[PDB]
Amino acid sequence: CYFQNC
Amino acid sequence: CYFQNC
Amino acid sequence: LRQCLPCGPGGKGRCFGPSICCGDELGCFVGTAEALRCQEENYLPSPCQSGQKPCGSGGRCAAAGICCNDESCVTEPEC
Amino acid sequence: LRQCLPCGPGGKGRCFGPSICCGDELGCFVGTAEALRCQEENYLPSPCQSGQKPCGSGGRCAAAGICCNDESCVTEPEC
Repeated sequence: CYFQNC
Repeated sequence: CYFQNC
Repeated sequence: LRQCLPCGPGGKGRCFGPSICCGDELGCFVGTAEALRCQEENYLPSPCQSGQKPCGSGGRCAAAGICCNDESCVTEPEC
Repeated sequence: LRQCLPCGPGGKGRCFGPSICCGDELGCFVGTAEALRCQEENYLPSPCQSGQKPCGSGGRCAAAGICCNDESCVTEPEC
């Protein structure tokens, strides 16, 4: 997952 | 030219 | 009133910035080979603007769910 | 510490967002076919971040003169 999406 | 570039 | 120079796959897409080429069923090419011909707009005197539906910071809906101005593209669900 | 899934021309580029694929000599694909495989990251538990040099609003230098975060790309001379 994309950092700010996790 | 691009609007904000003209 | 004119859209900017055509670009990309079979000249299907159009320029939104010196380095931005976007198409309806294409998406957006930011700084790829498909956007090379977009530099040419910097040379044309007449002002152009691609897209139709405005969104974000002076942007136009460039492709599906994508909003772009002459220097950037962002995901906007409203496109 | 991992970059996100590979994508684009010969898996040369890498994912910066669900719909963003960028490469060193490639540029950035925002919402094009090359970015389809980037959706897969949304399914992986482990957090990833592509690029190296930070720029703009939580972005990383994605390609030449291009800064991108997980949802947008912009022209930043510092990249």
